[PDB]
Formats: sequence, structure tokens, C-alpha cells
Amino acid sequence: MDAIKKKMQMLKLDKENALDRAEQAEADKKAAEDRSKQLEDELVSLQKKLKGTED
Amino acid sequence: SDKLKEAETRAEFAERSVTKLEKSIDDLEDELYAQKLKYKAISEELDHALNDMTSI
Repeated sequence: MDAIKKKMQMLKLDKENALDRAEQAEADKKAAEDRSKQLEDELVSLQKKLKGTED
Repeated sequence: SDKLKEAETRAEFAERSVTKLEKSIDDLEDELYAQKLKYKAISEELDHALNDMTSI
């Protein structure tokens, strides 16, 4: 037939598109999270040196 | 009289035969009606699947 092929292929394409988009988003989320952790760690030391400077 | 009896017998057999043929054609017409219903139903189901898939 004809309809089954096109509908099935389009739906599998939709699933694959959503999956890859989710993977890209999660990768960027993990990278941003680690960079945020770095920012926290540096900010604490910045606060410590600021406190010493103020003393 | 003999010829009349012979002709009447053959005519009666002909009537019986045409009755049998009319019953047989009734049966086969009913069978064709059932198969036409089958095709109607299968085409309707295929259309239903088509509209469900096109409409998710």
C-alpha cells in the first residue's frame, strides 16, 4: 500500500527528532551545571579574599 | 390423450426446474450481498485507520 509507509516513516522520524533534541538539551544542561559549580567555587574564594581585604 | 399427458409431464418438470433455479439464484445473490457487505466494511475500516493516522 501507500499510507502505511509514509505515516510510519514520519512517526519514526518524529520520535528520532525528539530523542536527539532531548540529548542535545541534556548535554548542554550538564555542561552548564558544571560551569555553574565552577562559578560557585570561585565565588566563595572571591568572598574570602574580599573579607580579608575588608579586615 | 397420451400426447397431452406427455406434454403436461414435461411442463411440470420444467416448472420444478425453474423453481430450483430461482432458489439457487436467490442463494447466490444473498452470498454476493454478504461479500459486498464484507468489502464495504473492510473499505470503511481502512478509511477509519487512514483518518486516525492522518489525524493522530
